[PDB]
This record gives sequence, C-alpha cells and structure tokens, in this order.
Amino acid sequence: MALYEFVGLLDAHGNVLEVNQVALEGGGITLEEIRGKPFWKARWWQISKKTEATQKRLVETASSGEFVRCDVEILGKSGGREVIAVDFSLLPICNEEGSIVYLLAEGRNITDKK
Amino acid sequence: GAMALYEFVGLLDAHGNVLEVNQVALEGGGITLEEIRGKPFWKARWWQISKKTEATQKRLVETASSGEFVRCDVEILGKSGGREVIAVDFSLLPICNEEGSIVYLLAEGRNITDKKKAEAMLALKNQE
Ligand SMILES: Cc1ccc(C)c(C)c1
Ligand SMILES: Cc1ccc(C)c(C)c1
Repeated sequence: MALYEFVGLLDAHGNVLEVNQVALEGGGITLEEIRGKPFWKARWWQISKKTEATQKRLVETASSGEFVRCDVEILGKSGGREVIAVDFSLLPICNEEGSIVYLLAEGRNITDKK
Repeated sequence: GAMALYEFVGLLDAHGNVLEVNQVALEGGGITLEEIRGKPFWKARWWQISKKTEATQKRLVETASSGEFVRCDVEILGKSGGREVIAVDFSLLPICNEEGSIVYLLAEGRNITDKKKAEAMLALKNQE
C-alpha cells in the first residue's frame, strides 16, 4: 500500500501535535497556527460548518477507539485554494495498557480518479 | 488519562525508515529531515555515540517492528546540534492499522538529564 500523502499526529482529544509538510502546504497552513488546537478547526476541514462538524464527529469516534476510514473533500491543494477528494483515515494509537494516547490522521489523494 | 508531553517525536515505517520528525528533535541533533528521510532511524545522528548505540537502536527498532513495545533510558547526541550528550526516556510504540498489521512506529523521547543530575546531587547530600 502506497505511503500517505498527508499525515498528522493528534492527541487523544484531537488537538494537533505534528503535520507533514505536504499537508501544511496543500491546506496553506503553518504548524504554529494549528498546534494545540482541535484538528477540525484547521483549514483542511473548513469548506463548511458541516464539514467541520463531520470531522469533529470522526475525531471523537477515533478518541473512543473506533478506527475511521472514509472519503472526504478538503481544502487541501495549492495553499488552501483547491478542493481535493481524499481517502481519509484515523488510527487510535494505544499504549500497552490499551489506553488511546494519540491519533494518526492519514490522507491519500483520490481526485485524479475520477 | 494524561502523560508528560514528548519533547522528541518521530514516525517510522514498519522497518524503521524515517518518515517524519519534529523540529525539536532535528535541531537537538543538528540534522535536517531531508538528511535522514527514507533511511533507517538507527543511522540518524542521535544514535551515533558509537557502533554499539547504533547497533542497540537497530535491535529496538526490529523488536518494535514485530509488535513489541520498547522503552528504556539511553543517552543520545541530542543537544547543541548533535554535539552534546543528553539522557532520554525513549519509547517506540508500534502502530497497527485497522487490518492488524504494524504500519508505523512512533519514536518518542523526553529529556531526563536534569532529573538524573538532581538524583545524583541528592544521593551526595545523603552521605553528607
Ligand atoms: C495532517 C493531515 C492528515 C490527514 C488529512 C486529510 C489532512 C487534511 C491533514
Ligand atoms: C524523533 C525522535 C528522534 C530521536 C529520539 C531519541 C526520539 C526519542 C525521537
């Protein structure tokens, strides 16, 4: 399976901790703008109030241990100018005790097709 | 619940090749992501104190790759652009995908040099 295009590390509550350069560039965001704040508040997810609410719901789902995978549109190309379709996933990351300590957000472009 | 925040963090693929590293870890070791991306974590400057520390990180990454959680105190080249040694509480967390395969490893590091040094002053004050 091809490596992600977009990756982000969130805490268990969905706060942004780390994001790769490709995601930062494509949404036109700096890590300092979004670090420590909820992921769904970042520009990728801001097409509308509903895309933000959708993302908030997927994060909360991951926080409680459910793996998420779905197709979503984000402001994710040319510095936040262009919408792309992304195959999106959230992986809860657990410690040995089984506690969710981080979430891993991954994204892979699917716009070229179709 | 809560946990002390990492200071160093990195994402490796299942075989320990470097995918992502935060700015604090890169500047502590004096390296750029581009120097180490796509190559084994154990080759990165942090682990280059000797052939041994290198060899050791390699085995830990292989352990984590098979699904075992790793955690140990170790000294790395992690301050003044990779020139000075610091003690770190080090962990490697295997990350499984929905399908159950290990897809990544998350390397974390908290600097514990201050805590070791205090421990040692106080053990001294204990005899005196
Ligand atoms: C960090 C990150 C991961 C995954 C996605 C879709 C985005 C937009 C950002
Ligand atoms: C990313 C990273 C680099 C170096 C170290 C020691 C740790 C713990 C994490």
